[PDB]
Amino acid sequence: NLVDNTNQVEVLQRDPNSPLYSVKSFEELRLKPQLLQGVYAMGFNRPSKIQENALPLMLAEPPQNLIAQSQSGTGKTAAFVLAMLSQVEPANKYPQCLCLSPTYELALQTGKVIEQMGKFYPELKLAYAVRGNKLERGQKISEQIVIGTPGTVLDWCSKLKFIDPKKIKVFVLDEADVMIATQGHQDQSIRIQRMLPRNCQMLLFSATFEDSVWKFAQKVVPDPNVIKLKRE
Amino acid sequence: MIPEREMKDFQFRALKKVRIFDSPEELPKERSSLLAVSNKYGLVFAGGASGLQIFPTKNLLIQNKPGDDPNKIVDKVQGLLVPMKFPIHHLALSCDNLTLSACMMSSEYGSIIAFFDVRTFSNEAKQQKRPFAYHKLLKDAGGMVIDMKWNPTVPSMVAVCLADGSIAVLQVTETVKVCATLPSTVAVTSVCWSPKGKQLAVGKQNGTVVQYLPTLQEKKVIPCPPFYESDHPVRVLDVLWIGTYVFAIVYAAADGTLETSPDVVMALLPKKEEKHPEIFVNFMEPCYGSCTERQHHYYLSYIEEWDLVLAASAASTEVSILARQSDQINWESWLLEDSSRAELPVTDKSDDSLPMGVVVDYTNQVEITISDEKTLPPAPVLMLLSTDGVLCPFYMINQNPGVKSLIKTPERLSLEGERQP
Ligand SMILES: Nc1ncnc2c1ncn2[C@@H]1O[C@H](COP(=O)(O)OP(=O)(O)O)[C@@H](O)[C@H]1O
Repeated sequence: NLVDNTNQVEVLQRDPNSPLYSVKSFEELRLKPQLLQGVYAMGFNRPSKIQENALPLMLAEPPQNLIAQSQSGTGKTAAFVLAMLSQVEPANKYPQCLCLSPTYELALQTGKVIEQMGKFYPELKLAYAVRGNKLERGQKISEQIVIGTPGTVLDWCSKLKFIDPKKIKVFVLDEADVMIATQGHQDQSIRIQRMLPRNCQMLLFSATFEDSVWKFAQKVVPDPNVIKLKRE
Repeated sequence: MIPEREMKDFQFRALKKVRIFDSPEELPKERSSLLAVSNKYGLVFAGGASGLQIFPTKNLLIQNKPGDDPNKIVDKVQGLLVPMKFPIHHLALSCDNLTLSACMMSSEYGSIIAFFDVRTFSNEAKQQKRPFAYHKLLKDAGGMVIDMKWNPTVPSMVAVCLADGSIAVLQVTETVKVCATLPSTVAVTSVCWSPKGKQLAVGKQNGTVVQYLPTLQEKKVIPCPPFYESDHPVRVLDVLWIGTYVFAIVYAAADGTLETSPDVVMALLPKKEEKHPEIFVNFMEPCYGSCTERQHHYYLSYIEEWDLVLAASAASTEVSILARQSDQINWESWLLEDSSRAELPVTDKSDDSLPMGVVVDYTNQVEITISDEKTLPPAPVLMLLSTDGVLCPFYMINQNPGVKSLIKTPERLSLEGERQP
């Protein structure tokens, strides 16, 4: 499950003079009860190293944007699923959170994590905007979270009129480094992003972080907090 | 409604993007066509506001290596710059690949077509590459070439359509002969030769497509499709004559509005031995339009062996495909996977780049390096020139069953027979 890391998180806060780091419990985060219960059901106990700094920023009042770098098994996914689930209102039957995955097979993987952690949200439903979904033109998605690969997601927001992107509250880009390396994905994501509202929360996660990826991250996450955790 | 189909046996595979011209200050708005390709000799011709550039095609094609940023633009590549006194809005090549036409607008003098003998580009003993003949369209603003097409089988013959609605058929040998013309009141908006090159089809402001012998004697009228009302009147924007009784026809708002979006319509025609009406199928906006600032223009081409049509549009960042069905009569959109599409990039200032020119190379001899370990045979390469001055090449991999390789080895250009100024 969690990968070990002696190292420390480096944190560039969006606001230099507004220190607000480090939660050492989930109970501190003032999650909705059904979200904390979700967490509990998953067996989590303490936030992970990356989560300890990442969650207070993402779940700030109001939420803040983030570029985060940490290796596999640090808890990135868990952290952003919490992020999306805490903004979602199931009452409202239309997409509010939008997660981009570099592949089909991860779009589903992350989906499962969303479904498991959102277990106690009544009527929470997920759409998968990925290769080979069945949807006919004319339809409009009533699922409150959408996960998928950038091209199909872009179609749903534009061409096909499936999602109104002006209504999304949280946008996640998982695995930036892999994303960019895939044909089409960078431009696709930029195109999605640009049509999200100003107040949308943007979050971006990568394992690696070379200059291509950093410069991409800057186009996509305005006014970011940046977090790095050196690999071990 | 619109027929569509997930195609997993076709992918566009991006090669590195290559900068040709420097990024412009403003978005280029006017109808233009700035890429030509010699598939006989392996040359590409690119034009802009800023000269004409000729490359050996293989120099423009560079494959991504694992490790490389597939979004990094190569800065330049060796080719030849031919200075031009005025900006170019249209480039085209004759069917023998020996005559390049370059259309220019001068604010002072109006429009002129320059004709280059393609050997002159190869003539090391000419430091300056001059055209051998001009053709001056007395016209100034209404003299913009808006469509111009060489005959697919008569090398000396070219069809030219201007903004004012007039049209002309030219014969270009060692000099320029006007063979046929039709005045502006005919209202031509677009033009396209029959496959064998025996007739000319012209799109028109009134929404019809008229067929003509090269002498411009009228042969057949295709009426404006019945589904368009009188209070939503349209004009042919572009036309592609695919088979004798088969056409792709693009309609746009008669009045010039950019806001409405064009309809790509497939049309099947009856025969003399039929009294059926014309069958039209509206596929509508297969190249999704993100831009309402540019003059509409669909870049259409048919690839017989694959029985499909490639489509690009001045208002869209995406290339679309319309294939004939196993059926052999009807057409369908191909819906391709996210990482196998052909899209122009976002400019570094975060705007969309759009197409100014579109061609396909069939002289590529390099094999596609897939994994470390896997390699596929050479494929044709789609090439787009963007509004940002970047060239965008994509291999077209058609893995559908029974499709025969379209690759054709190129020849050396001999200076023999070069025409002089
Ligand atoms: N705070 C936590 N406590 C216990 N397990 C966790 C915690 N956060 C994540 N995990 C588990 O550890 C694994 C890695 O989490 P994940 O969010 O997938 O890491 P990453 O996204 O960085 O690859 C998963 O099995 C996940 O359920």
